[PDB]
Amino acid sequence: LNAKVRLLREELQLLQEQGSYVGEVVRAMDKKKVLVKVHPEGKFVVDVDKN
Amino acid sequence: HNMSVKAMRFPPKSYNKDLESAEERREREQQDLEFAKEM
Amino acid sequence: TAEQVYISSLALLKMLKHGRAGVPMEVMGLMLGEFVDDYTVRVIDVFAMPQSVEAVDPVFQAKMLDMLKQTGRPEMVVGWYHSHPGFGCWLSGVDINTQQSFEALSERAVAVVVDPIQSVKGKVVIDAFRLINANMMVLGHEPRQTTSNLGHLNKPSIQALIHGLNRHYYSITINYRKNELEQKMLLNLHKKSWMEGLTLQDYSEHCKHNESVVKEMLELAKNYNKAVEEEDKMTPEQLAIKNVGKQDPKRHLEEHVDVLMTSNIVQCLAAMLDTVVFK
Amino acid sequence: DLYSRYKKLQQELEFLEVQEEYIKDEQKNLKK
Amino acid sequence: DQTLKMIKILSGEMAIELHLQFLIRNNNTDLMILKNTKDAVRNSVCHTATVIANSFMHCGTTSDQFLRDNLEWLARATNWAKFTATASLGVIHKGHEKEALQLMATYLPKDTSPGSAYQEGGGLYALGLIHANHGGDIIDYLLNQLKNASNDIVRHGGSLGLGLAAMGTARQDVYDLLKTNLYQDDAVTGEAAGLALGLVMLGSKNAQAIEDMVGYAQETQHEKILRGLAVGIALVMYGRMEEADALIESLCRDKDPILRRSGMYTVAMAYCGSGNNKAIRRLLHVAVSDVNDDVRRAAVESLGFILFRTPEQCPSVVSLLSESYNPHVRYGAAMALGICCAGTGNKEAINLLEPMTNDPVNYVRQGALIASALIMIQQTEITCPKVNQFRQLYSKVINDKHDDVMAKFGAILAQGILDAGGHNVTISLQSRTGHTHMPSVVGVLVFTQFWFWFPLSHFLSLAYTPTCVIGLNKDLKMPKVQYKSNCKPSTFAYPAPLEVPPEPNFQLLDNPARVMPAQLKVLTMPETCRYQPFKPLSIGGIIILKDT
Repeated sequence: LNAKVRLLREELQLLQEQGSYVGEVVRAMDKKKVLVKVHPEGKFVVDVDKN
Repeated sequence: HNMSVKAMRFPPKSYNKDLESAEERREREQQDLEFAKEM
Repeated sequence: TAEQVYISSLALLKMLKHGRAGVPMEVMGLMLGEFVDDYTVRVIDVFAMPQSVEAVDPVFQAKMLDMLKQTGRPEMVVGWYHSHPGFGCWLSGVDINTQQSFEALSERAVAVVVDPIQSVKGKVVIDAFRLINANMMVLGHEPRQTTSNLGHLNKPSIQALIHGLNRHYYSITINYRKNELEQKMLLNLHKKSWMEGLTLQDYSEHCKHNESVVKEMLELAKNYNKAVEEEDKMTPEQLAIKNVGKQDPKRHLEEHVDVLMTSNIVQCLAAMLDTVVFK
Repeated sequence: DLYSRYKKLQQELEFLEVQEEYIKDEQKNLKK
Repeated sequence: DQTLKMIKILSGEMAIELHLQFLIRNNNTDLMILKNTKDAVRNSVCHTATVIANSFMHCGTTSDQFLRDNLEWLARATNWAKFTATASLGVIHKGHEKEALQLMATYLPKDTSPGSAYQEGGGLYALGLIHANHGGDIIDYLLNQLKNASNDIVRHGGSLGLGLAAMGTARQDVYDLLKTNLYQDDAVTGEAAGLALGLVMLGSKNAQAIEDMVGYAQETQHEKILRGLAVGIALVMYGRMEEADALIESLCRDKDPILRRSGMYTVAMAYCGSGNNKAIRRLLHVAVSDVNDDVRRAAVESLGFILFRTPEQCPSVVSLLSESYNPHVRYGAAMALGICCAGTGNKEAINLLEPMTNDPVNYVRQGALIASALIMIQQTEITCPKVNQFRQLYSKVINDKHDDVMAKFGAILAQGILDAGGHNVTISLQSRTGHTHMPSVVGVLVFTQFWFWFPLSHFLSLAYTPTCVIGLNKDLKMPKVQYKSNCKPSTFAYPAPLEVPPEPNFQLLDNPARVMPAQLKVLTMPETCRYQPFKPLSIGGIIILKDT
């Protein structure tokens, strides 16, 4: 129950964090870089997270 | 009904504890927020 | 600098009223009390003025204080307030270019900012800045000796750090000593008449309401039978990614049956709480 | 070994009883 | 002589001068840790943290190098840290008689009298620190210096030092002048006056004073004087075990949150360490049923004071409290573990405080850091392998600019804690006679009040006790005996500063030689020497060695 309320008490904190874009991959290259386009936009190199 | 309600909670132990966030993740989020404060 | 938090109950009620009344502008007004000592100032009365942001004529506040002199206890001008609707309760340039004039009028910087929107029905949002200042680049403020006004409070929001001057201050807390008399006076805002407490509503809509609920329990039973019938091994995580549709088995149950019981039992109980004494 | 074990058993008994009486009222407070 | 016996048994002198001789002979400090902590130069907190830390680690040793290395940085912080520095000068020279008035010759108010009156007020604070639990001419000097005074910015330190010196004495006249000091109805003298009345009336049950202060506690408005009376109510009741029950009931049933915090401190302080279940019932319960955060924190703090007898149950109960939703309750849990096991390192406490440093709330990190500092004290890494791990974690967090300034402030005061007296004095609220050191208890109680006054928690020098067997055959003549040990000499391990770019157990120890209490059972008694201990050697301190 403590766990639950703690999560909810931290809920309004985590919801303060802004949103996350969606993207469509095309291909990747070396040194953990990936080419992804945004949907009506251009193509970005993105470094992948360690997970 | 009361007997079932009592018996529901007797087995499920080993629930560890609460996992709010990670210390590394929280520190990184705070550092990114502070660095983007001018931005 | 543990000298903040001067709030009083009637003041906050008048400020939520005044902010909620005219929402699409930055309203402003004056708040008066007594400078009881250096670390604490008590507020007793608060008032507003009409406007069409702009500073009030001194004549208005002068006659206001003039009649409040005989209206009960005397008053000292202890500061002022404004709103910032839908904002982060932060000091503006217009605010800061009159705050030092207020400081010239009275050194104790009261920079109360109130908001009705983020102040939700449960939690209320206030600030009262203390002349967020940048005179010298190697000093902050004079008292830095406690973590109550420095670390105990929550750290300020990120946007208030952005568009506000980063030398932030202030610690707003209700701090009115929890006056028990008005607390007990207010208490319940939803008490009814005692003779209303024995009412019975009526028996006809009780029965057709029961009839209405029985059909929805039948349909919930059908849905419940199907959902126990599927019994898929797809794992409950993947059961929770396909529950977004109309499927609500056991997702009502309680929401009618106790509503049934609290319909029935009180109608039962009040059926017998008016019998052996009424003849 | 003798005697003192009985006293320490009874000591942790009322200690445990204090925790038991505590757990109810803290549960009642934390729910609301 | 037998005529001079009364002075030898009652004046308490030779304990003080031989402790001084031990620390001035055994001065295993570190010059360079202050230089490491000097890196975080700022105009806000670092000066205060350093000046309390070096005083903590070099208490009573009269070492004038950490302040004599620089002067412009010494006076860089102003108007409260000069007061803290002249406070710390007393802890540097505590337990002395001669070099107290004479070393502050530069810091007389009437010798220079600059625009700053704060440095010239805390000299009396230093004097009260030096001669704490030692009455006499210090009392009369402070009374006469408080006979006439300026506005009360000079009277904070003088009042607190006067309360420090004449604390157990219960002198009438000092209480009389503190009465009119309190009835000034002034904020600045509130901290000056509310503390020292509880200081002087410790356990006296001077019921007139209680009635006067509780009547005063219902009309004033200054927060500072409310805190002063709040700790005075606690410090007037001591160890009665049954008498303050009406008092604690009255202070708990009142609506005033600061007075409820006072009530929690009273039920802590009149019930020193007692395993009274009936007290802990209502105390712990109102630790949860309460609403104000400060009184909740005080209530959960009181558990650490109340469990000296068997302090191993406190981790078991407060482990759950460390996972509470409220950061205030978690912080109180952390400091409760820190103060309950104020002594030998217990693995359960270290394990429970291991994740407590990682919470994203600054003040609960403060509590975790200081609790970690106090649980691991004088530990040679074989008692618990975590000693160097916490030392390097502290070293990591002091030089990080990303953490909150409060947390690093606690870290520098932790380095002050770890190396106290050259690792020779430690925090132990327990004697070897089954009795609690009253001055240690009151010092560690006042030390908890760093929320609201930083130099008020400077009152920790009453808690440090040396851990050293001392040998003395006659009244004054030092012997020359050096005995051995039986266990691993790695229990005798020192920090041994590195600054880098086959095992003997017969560690010979002279008369003023340090020893851990746990090592008191593994010492070698002097058998081949000309001396022999008259009393069997299992207690520390100083023990008779009859000569053959």
